[PDB]
Order: sequence, then C-alpha cells, then structure tokens
Amino acid sequence: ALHGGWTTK
Amino acid sequence: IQRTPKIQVYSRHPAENGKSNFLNCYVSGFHPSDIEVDLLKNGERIEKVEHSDLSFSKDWSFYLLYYTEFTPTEKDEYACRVNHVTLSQPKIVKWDRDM
Amino acid sequence: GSHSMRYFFTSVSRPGRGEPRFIAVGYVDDTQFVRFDSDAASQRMEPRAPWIEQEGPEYWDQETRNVKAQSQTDRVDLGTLRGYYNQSEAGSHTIQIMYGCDVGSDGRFLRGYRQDAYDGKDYIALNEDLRSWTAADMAAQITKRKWEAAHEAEQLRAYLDGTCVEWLRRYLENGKETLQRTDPPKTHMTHHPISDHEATLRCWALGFYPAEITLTWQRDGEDQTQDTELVETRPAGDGTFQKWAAVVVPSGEEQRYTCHVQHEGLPKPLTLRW
Repeated sequence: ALHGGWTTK
Repeated sequence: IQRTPKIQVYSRHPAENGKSNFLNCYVSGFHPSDIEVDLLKNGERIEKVEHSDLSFSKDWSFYLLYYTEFTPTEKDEYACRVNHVTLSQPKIVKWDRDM
Repeated sequence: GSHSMRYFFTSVSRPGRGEPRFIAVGYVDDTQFVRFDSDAASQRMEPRAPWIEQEGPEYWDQETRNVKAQSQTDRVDLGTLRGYYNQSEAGSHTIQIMYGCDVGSDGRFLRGYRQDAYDGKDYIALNEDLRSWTAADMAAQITKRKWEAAHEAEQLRAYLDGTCVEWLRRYLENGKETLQRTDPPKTHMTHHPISDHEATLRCWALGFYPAEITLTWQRDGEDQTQDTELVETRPAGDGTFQKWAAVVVPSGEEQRYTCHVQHEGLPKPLTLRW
C-alpha cells in the first residue's frame, strides 16, 4: 500500500 | 539533459502468418516524458493501439510499451513511428522477423 | 526468493496548459498491480493485477486519497524547485519519485529505499540506514534541512521497514499463484549472412521472468566485450521478457564463438554454439 506522509520540498 | 528514445519493434510470439499475434513497440531511455508513438500498417496508423503506464528506470529515463493485436501477413508491412523533442523528424523503425 | 514492492511517481508541469500531469504506478517484483493517471476518467487508484481486485472499497478509498495527496505535494514542489534552480515559469519540468521495500523468501525485511529526481537528475535520496539524507546539489540541500527538521526520515522509515513490508507480505500471499513463479529462458541462435564473407550470429533468450539476465559472447575463451551488439531487455506484453545479443563473425569461423546465458531459473549457465 501507499505511504501517507508528505513533507513539502 | 534530454535523452533520445531507444526504439524496438518486435512480436510477442514467433511470427506465423495467419495466426493472431501481438505487435510491440518498446520505447525506452528517453527524457522528457512527452512522446508520440504510432504503430503503422503499410504506412497508415493503426487506430486501436494500447500503451503501458509511464514508468522509469534507475537512471530516471522513461520507458513505454505500445501494443496492438495483429494477424501478421508476409505482404503487409508493419512499423513504429516515434516523435520526440530529441528528434528533428519522426523516426520510423520497421518490424524485422529477427530484429 | 526475494521480492519487492515499489511505487513510481511522475509529475510533469504543463505551463499554461492546466495542472501538472501526474502518473503513479505500483509494482510487486516486475508486475504492475495499481495505477493512477490524472488525465484518466476514474480519478481513482485502479487495479492492474488480478490478485489486488479482492481489496475492498476502503482500500481503494485510502489509496486514492494518498495518491492524490502525493500529486498535490508534487505540485508545490514543482514550483518550489523552480525557484531553487532560478528557472522561468514558462518551461515544463519533471519530478520523479520512487520508494519501496525488499523482503526475503522468509518474508524478513531486507532494505527500504526512497529516491527523488528533478528533470531526470538526482535531487535527494534516503540513505540505506533510513535515517540520513543525501542531497545531490546545494539546492536540494535546502530540502534536506527542511526534512531533517521535520524528522521526515523517522516517519518514512516506519513505512519503509514496517507498513511497506506488511502489505508486501499480504500481496505475496494473495497472489501466490502468479507472483511466486520464475520462468527460465528459452534459448536459440540465428545466423544471418551480411555478405559473402561475414555473418551475424544472434543469440536469443525468450519467455524469462524475472527480467534480470546476462548474455555474453565469447570467442576462443576471450570475451568480446566490444564487437558485440546487445539490446535492452524488453517486455513481451504477457509477463515475460526478451533479450538478444549479436556479433559479426567471419564466414567459416562461427564454431569459434560461444554465447552464454545466465538466469536465476537456470540450474547451470547455458552455453550455445552455432
């Protein structure tokens, strides 16, 4: 399954 | 920065005229991702052609597989036409039984 | 044997032509099982392998929301990175992301990975220890400081060596009839005269899975590292792969050349001679 954590670059 | 596509035209199974097969045009090693691929029969664009979902290799270059069902005929001519920003004119690679 | 689950993301900015094109693909080994295309009609994560279709609507709702948040995150990063590299708003640029995990035949965690790119070049990458980052230039170092402060590596590690391994184990079990097979290469050789005095010997390998393979041409023990045309491994469109290699030999000396095939599904390296 897909990861659900996104920190902008 | 911009990488020209590598084109391969081939069949899924060994060719046998009169027997349904699959015509493949594998394009890899190109960047950027926008590309135009058309499969040609006797020079004219085959209308029902499917392609895989865009993916890339370890070096970040893209690869795509265009394919369609064809019943090969030893008189009919098949080829793949690829257009990309790295190309001044569209490149045509024709299907050869031994690639 | 070993198995992998990897997700591939591509975001291409369309300047003055709408929101960026976003395409996501999920793989187990060399088998695609999910996909998402921002230009497709469903606007949902879609199945692409038979064994994933048994997942329920809560699975497909979760993967749809997560794949869309990755798309929105890449939209911000396209504009942010455009500022890092002092680029105009008029050009089309690309962000590519890949992450996943490997497990052994016993299901134990082997390694996790995450690598990001910009316009086809390395941007930032997670190290094997899953704790430190490696930036490719001073612009990507700005992202590295932002991710070190936010402790992104710790949250990403919990997925890469935890949740990623968990779902991979479930997928390998749900698709054990199609994901645990290795097909050996069918081999043969062809001979094509290019003139009255030279000929092209081509060594073939067909129907092998996984895609990893090695083809080498030898001539009286010595290996023709050059003087050898080797095409890239290609998919057949049915789950298997193909590859050939050729050498131009003098007519009458074909018996001095040998092709060698190395695959995991072969008990011994096959040696072929015309």
